[PDB]
Amino acid sequence: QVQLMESGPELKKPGETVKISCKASGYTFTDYSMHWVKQAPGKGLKWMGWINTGTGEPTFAADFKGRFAFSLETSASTAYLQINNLKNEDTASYFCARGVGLYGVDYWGQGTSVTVSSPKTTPPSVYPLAPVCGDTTGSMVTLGCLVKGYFPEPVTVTWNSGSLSSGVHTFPAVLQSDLYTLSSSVTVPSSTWPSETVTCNVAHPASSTKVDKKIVPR
Amino acid sequence: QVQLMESGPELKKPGETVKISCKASGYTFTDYSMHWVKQAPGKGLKWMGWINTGTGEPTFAADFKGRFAFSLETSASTAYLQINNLKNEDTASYFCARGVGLYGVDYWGQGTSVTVSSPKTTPPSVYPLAPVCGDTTGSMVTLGCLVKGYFPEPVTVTWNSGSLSSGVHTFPAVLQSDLYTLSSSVTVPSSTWPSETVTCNVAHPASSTKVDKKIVPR
Amino acid sequence: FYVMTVGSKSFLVHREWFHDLALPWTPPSSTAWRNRELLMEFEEAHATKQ
Amino acid sequence: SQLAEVRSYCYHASVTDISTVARCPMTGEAHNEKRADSSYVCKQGFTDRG
Amino acid sequence: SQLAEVRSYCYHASVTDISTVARCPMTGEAHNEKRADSSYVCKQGFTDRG
Amino acid sequence: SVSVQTHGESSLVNKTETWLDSTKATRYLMKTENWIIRNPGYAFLAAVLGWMLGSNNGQRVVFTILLLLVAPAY
Amino acid sequence: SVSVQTHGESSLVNKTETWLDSTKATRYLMKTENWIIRNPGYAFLAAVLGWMLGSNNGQRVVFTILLLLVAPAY
Amino acid sequence: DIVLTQSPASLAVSLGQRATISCRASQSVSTSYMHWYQQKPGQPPRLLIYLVSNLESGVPSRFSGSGSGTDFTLNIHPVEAEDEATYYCQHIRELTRSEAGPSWLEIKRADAAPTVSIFPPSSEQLTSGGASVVCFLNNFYPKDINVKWKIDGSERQNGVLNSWTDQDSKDSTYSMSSTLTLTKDEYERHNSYTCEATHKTSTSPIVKSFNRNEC
Amino acid sequence: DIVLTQSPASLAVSLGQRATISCRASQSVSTSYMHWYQQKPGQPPRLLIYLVSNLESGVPSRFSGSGSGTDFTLNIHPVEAEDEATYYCQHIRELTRSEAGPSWLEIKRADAAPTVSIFPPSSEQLTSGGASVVCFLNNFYPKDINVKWKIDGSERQNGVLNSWTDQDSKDSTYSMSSTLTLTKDEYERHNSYTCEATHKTSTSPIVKSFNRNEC
Repeated sequence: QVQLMESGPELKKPGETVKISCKASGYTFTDYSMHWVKQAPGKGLKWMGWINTGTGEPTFAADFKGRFAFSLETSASTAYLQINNLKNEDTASYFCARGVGLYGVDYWGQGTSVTVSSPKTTPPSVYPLAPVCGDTTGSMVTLGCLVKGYFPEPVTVTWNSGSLSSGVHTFPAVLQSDLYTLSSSVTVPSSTWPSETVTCNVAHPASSTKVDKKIVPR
Repeated sequence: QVQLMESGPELKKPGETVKISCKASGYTFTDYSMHWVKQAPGKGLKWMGWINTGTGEPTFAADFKGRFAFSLETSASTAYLQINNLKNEDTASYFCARGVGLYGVDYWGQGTSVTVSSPKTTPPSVYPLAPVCGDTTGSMVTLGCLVKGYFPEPVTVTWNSGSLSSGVHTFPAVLQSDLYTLSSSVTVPSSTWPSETVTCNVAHPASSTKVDKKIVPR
Repeated sequence: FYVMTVGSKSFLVHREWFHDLALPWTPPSSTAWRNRELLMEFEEAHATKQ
Repeated sequence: SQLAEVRSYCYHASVTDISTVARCPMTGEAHNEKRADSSYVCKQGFTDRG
Repeated sequence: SQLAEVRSYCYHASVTDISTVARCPMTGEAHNEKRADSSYVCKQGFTDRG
Repeated sequence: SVSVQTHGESSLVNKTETWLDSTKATRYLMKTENWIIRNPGYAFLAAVLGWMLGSNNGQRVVFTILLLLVAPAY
Repeated sequence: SVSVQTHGESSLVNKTETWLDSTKATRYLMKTENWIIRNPGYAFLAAVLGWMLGSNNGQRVVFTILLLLVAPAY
Repeated sequence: DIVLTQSPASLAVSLGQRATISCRASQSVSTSYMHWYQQKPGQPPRLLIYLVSNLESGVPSRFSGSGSGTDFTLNIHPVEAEDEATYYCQHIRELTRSEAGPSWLEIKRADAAPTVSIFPPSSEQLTSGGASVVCFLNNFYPKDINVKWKIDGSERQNGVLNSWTDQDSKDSTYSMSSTLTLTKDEYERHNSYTCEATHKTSTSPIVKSFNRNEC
Repeated sequence: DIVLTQSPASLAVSLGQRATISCRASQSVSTSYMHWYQQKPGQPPRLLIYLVSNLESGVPSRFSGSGSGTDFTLNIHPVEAEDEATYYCQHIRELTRSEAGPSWLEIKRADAAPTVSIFPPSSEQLTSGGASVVCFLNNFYPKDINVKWKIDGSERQNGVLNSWTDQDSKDSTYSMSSTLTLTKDEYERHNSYTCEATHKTSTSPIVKSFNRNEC
């Protein structure tokens, strides 16, 4: 099977240099243009360029010219995008793509997301978010977990060890001052809270911090 | 005594056409250039162009090309700035300028401020502004005249028929819904108000409304 | 002829000959020029550098 | 009395923002987008390579 | 197996936004700013006037 | 260029002193000489071909002195 | 002067890109052509001279086309 | 330089319905050599149609790319719950290679209102001096929604932090969190903290509030 | 094609002092053919210097034009209360003719605080349903000032209209009007009404405020 396999997602800092691998598999490396495509975290596919697999000769889009090094290891059939002078714009998911050429790119690297930024690994502030009079919706008391100020992602936010799946909506962690806050919300019936404990169990493998906060009535 | 006498400032509406007369005097007309310089109401001198005085051949700056007609009448030595398809931008003080040419322009039309905009003449809504405890500064109780929503300018805002100019700062009339508010501040000692009448007298010749508003305490 | 301003002063030049001046030149008003390279030069490419 | 400017000439120029985008052998025509700006003067060419 | 692009040709083209900036007799070189845009093809010329 | 193909000469109206006058008078002879004076080894070979061909005496001379001018400004 | 009498050509070692190279080739022909392009009236009357004299055919042209270049800038 | 634009940006559909995804070549005649790349969130892209006219091997004939050279369409006559995805069209006729702004496959359903719950900052958070008022707008379809944080009757757009789920795997709704993060000082200097959620299911905002003076 | 800039934009000066006003030709060498123009407000500008080096006839020798061809200077060694004016310089070497961003002569003085007076909407306006809170900031020098309208502790920049005098002919100060225009409903749905003004004479805003609940 032809499979484009790449390096792993990598946290980086501004000014650094990243080289994302792409290893060819299941096909003759030489014969197909190896391509690179930038998917910015919010943006769609923005094609970075292609390095000629026969010659090892890179070709860059006017954008990607000059900051980025396409390189091809031949024997082991690995392709590389090396980004130099890492920038917070260089934070993005990056894809090597095997050219079927004038038919474009058939397959794709499994994906490699660079995160270029300064911050240091930080534990979350996990806040049990209790409902008030209006926050009790029908029989259900919606409950919440404010997971606040951690770098990097992810945190693993479960609810009573994940025993609450359904009413849970764990909402996306986003950047705050290069730290992450997610406010996760379980919807539990007022019959089960605070009669049954609702404890949002928040594990942050990067900071190695597992923080468990029971939501208690205000 | 070379003098460039233009037309008067002229209120206009968009979509209209204006021709500013400039009569030239004090010199043999044919022998100089005749220049036009737009001074936008808030912006510095923007040179509109020039017409040949002898030939009558206009030439315009790139911005001024195509909407504007430089026309001369030889005998009475009247230069003309004509602005066609009037637009709000066409509101500005416009200046014919007798060319000393490479030596610049020596003399100037007395100015014509065209005013291009839709509104219809509207009287002022004038408020005798009664100060409060926080409005009394030392001996002086500052008093005010809120002129509101008139077109066009001016309104003539005096204080007790102008007997007070002393603590009077009549502040510039500005646009509201193509109507005007000037707010006049007389600064009078608390001994003179409200012991003596302090009455802002707002005369609007365009709407023919002379509005006298006496400030009495709240 | 024309009246050719060279430095502060201006000078008479045959208007035929005047266009024949080979030198970066201008729309009488403003901007977009012709042969503006004739005052400019080039170099070798040493790597990308020129 | 009144004279009109027939055209203009720039007799002294300043090269600004020299930008050379180099492409590999046999990539043919190089591309530096500043051709899209007349303020720039762009020149094709080549970098001899090892 | 794998090919490189030498250049591209436009075999059918599209005229867009025709603009003609006129000037009087003896006004000489006609100034249209669109010469600053290569996407605009600009052409000098004249209209013999009455 | 900037140096060569001057307005010279206006020759219109003009009983007067031109912008640059004594230059245009001595531009021709001097620099032509100043080049061939700089290269005297160039000069003598021009006198050869005038007598080489045409064999007409008085018009043989027309070749030489006219060729001394040639190489300056080629 | 800064006009003519340039260092070109040095031609001492100096195997390289010269300061100004290609423009030097167009000095002699064009500006002499440009003047006789400026005055074809000269080009009409100029080349008739050599064929008037000597009846020597091929060399009668030696005066003609070469004296054409003599006219611009002397 | 050749541009493609792929319309719509998203389509809410029934699975099995025909939702065709248009594309167009801004330049030249791209002719063939356009494609369709399905990329579901967090995936490497997956190529569907090639030459704009031809399936890849893995992608079933439900996917149909169509259109020639200035204009193109990605059709799936039976769009599916498995077809829920982000699709791209890629002009290959020229370098540079680029991608049109996608179309999404959303699964159409009943319109659901957000369950909206405004939790004041945890006493745990208040003890930290920071105050984040979290408003969880939950289980709403479609995703069309807005958060408005009102403070003492004066609506505050500052400190607002929004995090929302996607089309919600069970009910295919969306859930949202609105987090109003205040300094506990300004959290305590103002009282009524009101998140109100306007949603296509609601002609008005769904108002969830607390005055700290209340309990 | 050729651009100019004239510095300073304004200069607060002792009259009689030497304030030299710079100018520069962005393009070419304008050589001669720059010209100084004084415009007192509401006037056609009065041409001062010609060839930028030569006085006009009507302008006094106090004006000194100077500078060559890429740069120029308007010097008045005895700047005056009459020399108070908006000064221009114009490259004429090339059509298009243009001007530099002008230079004002301001007469320097002591720094004066604004006399700040916040007038609630008069009953005449309150009867109209419109409400304008008008704050007259009188006789401040310098002109450098910033007004703010605070409402219930939440600053409102809306309905805010500002009209200020120029350098005030006698004290040479500047007077300003700050105006807070409100719908009488929003004027009466909120209470504290404050014009705070930070002026160079004060390190803090000069606060003049009322509450409708106050008087």
